[PDB]
Amino acid sequence: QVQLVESGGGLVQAGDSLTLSCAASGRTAYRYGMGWFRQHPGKEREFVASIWWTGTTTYYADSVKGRFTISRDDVKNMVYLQMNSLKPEDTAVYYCAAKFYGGNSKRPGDYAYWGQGTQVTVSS
Amino acid sequence: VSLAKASLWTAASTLVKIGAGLLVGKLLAVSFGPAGLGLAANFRQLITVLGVLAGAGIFNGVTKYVAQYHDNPQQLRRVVGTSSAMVLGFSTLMALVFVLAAAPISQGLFGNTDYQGLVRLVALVQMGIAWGNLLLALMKGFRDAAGNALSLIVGSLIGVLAYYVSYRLGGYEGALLGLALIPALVVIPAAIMLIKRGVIPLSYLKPSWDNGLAGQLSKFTLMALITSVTLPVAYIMMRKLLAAQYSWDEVGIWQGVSSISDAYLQFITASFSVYLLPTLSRLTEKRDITREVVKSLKFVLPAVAAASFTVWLLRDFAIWLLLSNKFTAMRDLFAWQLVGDVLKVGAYVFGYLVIAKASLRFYILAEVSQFTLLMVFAHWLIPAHGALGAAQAYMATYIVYFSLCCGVFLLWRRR
Amino acid sequence: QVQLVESGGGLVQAGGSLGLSCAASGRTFSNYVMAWFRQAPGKEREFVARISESRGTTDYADSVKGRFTISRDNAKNTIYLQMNSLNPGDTAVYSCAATLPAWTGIIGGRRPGNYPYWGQGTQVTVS
Repeated sequence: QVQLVESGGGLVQAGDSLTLSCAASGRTAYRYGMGWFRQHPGKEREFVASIWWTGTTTYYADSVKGRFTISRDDVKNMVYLQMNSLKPEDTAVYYCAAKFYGGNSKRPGDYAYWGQGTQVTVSS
Repeated sequence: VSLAKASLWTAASTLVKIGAGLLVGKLLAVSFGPAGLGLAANFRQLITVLGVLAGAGIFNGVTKYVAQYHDNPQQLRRVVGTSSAMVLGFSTLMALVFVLAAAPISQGLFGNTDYQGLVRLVALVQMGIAWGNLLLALMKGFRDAAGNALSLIVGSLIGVLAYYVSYRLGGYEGALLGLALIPALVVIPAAIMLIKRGVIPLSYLKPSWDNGLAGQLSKFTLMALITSVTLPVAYIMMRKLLAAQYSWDEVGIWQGVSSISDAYLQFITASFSVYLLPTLSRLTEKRDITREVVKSLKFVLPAVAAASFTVWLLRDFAIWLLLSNKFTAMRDLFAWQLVGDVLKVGAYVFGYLVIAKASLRFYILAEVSQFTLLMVFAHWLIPAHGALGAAQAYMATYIVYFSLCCGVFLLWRRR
Repeated sequence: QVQLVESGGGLVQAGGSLGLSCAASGRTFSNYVMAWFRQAPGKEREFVARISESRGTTDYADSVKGRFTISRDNAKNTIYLQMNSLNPGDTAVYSCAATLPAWTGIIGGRRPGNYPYWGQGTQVTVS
């Protein structure tokens, strides 16, 4: 059992950067693989980036790799999604999800716990 | 001599050898950083291989036949004489190959040919590794745990000082030469201890050739060739699969907890060649053989279980000093790995009985069974659990392998 | 980690002059020990010059001393090699190398294996 809250996100121009933070609150949260998901109105949540529960390997979506970078701090139990070169297409509500001994799946159904979600809007 | 007395003496030499390796290892990482560590990975592996290859891999046979023919002085002289000629002859061929192929060897170890002079220097250093390991194999044949421990301890002290003087003079290449001198300089305290304890006359080391004995010692050369090919290949294809569905850093935490076991298990397994191998080699009947095996299992099983539970209780502390604290999730693989260590140690009892009987039939069957069991379990657990599965497949391998060793032993005992 | 690019190569008659430059990438360039190496066509690497990370202490090979001069510019992360009295025996591919003081030791400053970061090398031909 882990609680996930999201930080950051808001109105930002097109081309600059904007990072996020997912604070993991739970007992032995290092055993949970973390993943980032975003959603558009009408469509379902799509995969963005995840990390293995050991924190050794990372995964990225096809339209995400090279631009976004996901990191995790085990000491403070917080996940990050450093976004670079933002396009208006990246405008979505971003969620961080956790799974016990997971973090290698791109499907939202393979993640047990979810956050409330933060809003990211890219204009210009 | 006994299993308890030999284990305490070997534990002192293991404690010093481990502590000396951590001091040289940390000094290596601090002096040259990650660039010098990755550039020296292949060279360091060759030094470990030379600990067995430079003497043609007859050391287990030397201990077996010295213990078998310790009573007859004329036969014992032929054993040491043939072993001395086999070690001197093969190491000389190794020196010639290392000199002529100094450029290709340096290319295969470092990627360039700037280390030719070091390889040629290693051609002489490996002779000290071969002769030093032979003298230690002679003490093991007489179950001289104290003489073998005193040689390794004193050798560890001069090896640390030699590495210090070498790296301060030669820089990075001096440190590489110093890493090679650490196992080679054991020949100096071992030679002194062989004559101070008076168990073997120095004239017995005169090279002679008994044709029937050289062929018998060649059986252990094939054994060392099989054990250095069968299982290490399984781990190569294991880490290949582990690094195909995950990253190489996931392999790093798998090999990281394995290095944990490789160190602390020596407090139990290193005494097998000092006592169990020479003792089982002298026993002839199945009743006496079963007595030793059961007595050894009643000792190493609770001892390795108390040590494994102690390692699990200090897994957070052991991750700190022994390895770089990079992934805190490295603590979750200890529970599965230490269980497999307990049963692999128990399986080593039956394995060393195969050495004492020079049985090539049971040796190949043991290596093939461990190979098939590892590949079957890794093909099922690695792609799903990652490095945890690599440690889970290793545990399940020796759960079934130890049960297969016990079952095969029961049919062999009752014939 | 450390990238090195040589420049200034060319063809120069016997007894002429030529100057090489080696640009290093990355900070803490002043803490690195830099050196020049050459490789004649069909032969192994040969030490030429080396500049120390402190005192500006230099070291030159026997067949080079009195003719070549190595210098260091920490503000530009650049190593220079002023080659005077160029003989036909100096025709080789000159490459620069970077290393740390612990890699060189006391007497191991002329050995190419003590340098992990190497440059590609520029061609210098005499006569």
